[PDB]
Amino acid sequence: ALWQFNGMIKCKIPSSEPLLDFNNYGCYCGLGGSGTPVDDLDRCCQTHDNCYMQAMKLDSCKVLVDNPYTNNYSYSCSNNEITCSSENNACEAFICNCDRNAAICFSKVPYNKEHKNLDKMNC
Ligand SMILES: [Ca+2]
Ligand SMILES: [Ca+2]
Ligand SMILES: [Cl-]
Repeated sequence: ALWQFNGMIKCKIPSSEPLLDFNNYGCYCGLGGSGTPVDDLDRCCQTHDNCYMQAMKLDSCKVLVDNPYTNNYSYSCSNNEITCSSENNACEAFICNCDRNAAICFSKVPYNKEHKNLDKMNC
């Protein structure tokens, strides 16, 4: 679920404000997105979007009920490292890995404030 993704991002990037910093950035960071990612961070968001799309089509995820935004899973944060729990069901495990991959990606790429609030003309 989103507030677990927020937690993951704080795990890797304690100085971030994840629902602020990684929303409305580039062509992909935020609800929706299409076109050409403008930088590596935006590409992390592209990847995450694609992962959430796959999660929504997984046989093991019930339509709507198991959606990635509201489907809570189990994870932990240890020394700024994320673990997805083996206690998760298959749908939850998939979603947890989407979020883990993105939080790690966000932590490994530069943040370019000039890419905030891009108009879709740029995509
Ligand atoms: Ca997006
Ligand atoms: Ca759940
Ligand atoms: Cl990690």
